[PDB]
Amino acid sequence: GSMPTTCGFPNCKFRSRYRGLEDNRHFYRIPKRPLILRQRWLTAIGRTEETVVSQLRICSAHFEGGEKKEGDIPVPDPTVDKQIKIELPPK
Ligand SMILES: [Zn+2]
Repeated sequence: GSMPTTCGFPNCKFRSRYRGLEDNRHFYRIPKRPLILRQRWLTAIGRTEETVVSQLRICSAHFEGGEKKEGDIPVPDPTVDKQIKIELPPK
């Protein structure tokens, strides 16, 4: 990305956890597949669908493992909170 990316968390304690170097972490866009995963992604940020996706992005630091696939929802703190993940129906 060319623009200084700000994630859409109500309180990103991760880019603030760093001091001058946010690791330039992979800024994830909210998945659209599956749809229920996209829906779940809004839960982490406490946002709605008309209030998300456009500008809102998510730091890879909001994941236990830093990996977004198709069943991984962001969390406020993987080291404290409950990493929200889902079991996507196989095919
Ligand atoms: Zn963040």
